[PDB]
Amino acid sequence: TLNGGITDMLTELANFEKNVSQAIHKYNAYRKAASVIAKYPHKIKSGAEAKKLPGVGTKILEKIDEFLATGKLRKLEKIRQDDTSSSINFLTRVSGIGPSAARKFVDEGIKTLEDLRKNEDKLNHHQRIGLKYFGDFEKRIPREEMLQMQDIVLNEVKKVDSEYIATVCGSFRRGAESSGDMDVLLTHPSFTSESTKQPKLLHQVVEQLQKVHFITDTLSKGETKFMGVCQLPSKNDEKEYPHRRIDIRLIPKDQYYCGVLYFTGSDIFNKNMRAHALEKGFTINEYTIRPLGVTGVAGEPLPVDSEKDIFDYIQWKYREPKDRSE
DNA sequence: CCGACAGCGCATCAGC
DNA sequence: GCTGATGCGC
DNA sequence: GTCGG
Ligand SMILES: Cc1cn([C@H]2C[C@H](O)[C@@H](COP(=O)(O)OP(=O)(O)[C@@](F)(Cl)P(=O)(O)O)O2)c(=O)[nH]c1=O
Ligand SMILES: [Mg+2]
Ligand code: NA
Ligand code: NA
Ligand code: NA
Repeated sequence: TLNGGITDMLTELANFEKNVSQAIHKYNAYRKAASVIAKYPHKIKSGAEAKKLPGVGTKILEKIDEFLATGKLRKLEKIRQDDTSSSINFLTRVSGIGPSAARKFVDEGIKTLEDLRKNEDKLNHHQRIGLKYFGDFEKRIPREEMLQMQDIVLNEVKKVDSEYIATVCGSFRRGAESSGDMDVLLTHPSFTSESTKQPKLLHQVVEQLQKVHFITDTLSKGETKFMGVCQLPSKNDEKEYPHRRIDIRLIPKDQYYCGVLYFTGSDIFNKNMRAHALEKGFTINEYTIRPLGVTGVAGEPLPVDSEKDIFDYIQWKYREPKDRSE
């Protein structure tokens, strides 16, 4: 974090535009600028120097000049004093409350943690569980706990059916020393792009993890994506571990490499890589890479035998997961 | 100048 | 109930 | 908010 003050400023601007202004493109522009500045290997000395990077334009360069000269940004100092903006920003920190619900609650006089606590009947199920674990979901997960969680998930999945493969993705797979949640990619030979020979493939795993009291709550659940809450077991007289977010994604087994590329991220890396694919005339999702015809219509899926094959198609040198943390 | 900005699963609601 | 739009979060 | 054409 040679440039942590600047990237913090840009992230706070991004959050303002997303949560308060509901200007999703300004939000993505600011996160793109923070990302490229975060990886720039020199302490930025001027907005001019920063404007040389792709994604920093005239407006952000001027903000950086103000921040360098004074250590702050008047625009943000004013946002911080504004009650409505501060209230809306805070409410979106609850899982399942986004910009729209945050403004609806604030318009109703529901502005603080206790207001939510006293109006639990105005929350949907996701939001209710988000509020329940508000503190826990602020806490990062040390990699050592991620390794215990992996061992549980892998062993419990193996007990349901030895032909499942579970892969922990997200920031853990990129080598991070701490993660915000646990992302699990799941495959089974019964579920391919050709057929689903077995029902309840995801449910079976979730059920086993609930049985052993690892999964404690559900945020949403369908046939291929589970989002919920889990907890490591603690020892006698030991304080309990925080509850943790867990996402499980069941992907057709023959589409594993597109799925593991997607679920490894980062999100910004995925955005960069998918944008580059579009420029090269391909489209990449978590299932396939397909060519784009002269009309923009996605073609037929291309053969994929490794993560590197996806990079080769779009003429990118291969990047290890540890180098995808944008 | 200005069109595009990655891609999608699940929850919820509205219109029928 | 279906279908399509919107919210939210990977 | 930024950028390619
Ligand atoms: C949020 C998001 C995620 N993804 C992919 C890429 C992420 O790496 C993967 C997991 O989503 P997370 O939000 O858990 O991201 P993460 O990289 O694991 C993380 F670093 Cl933000 P954390 O460790 O906090 O979960 O889903 C996207 O493609 N687009 C997205 O908008
Ligand atoms: Mg994650
Ligand atoms: Na630039
Ligand atoms: Na939220
Ligand atoms: Na996640």
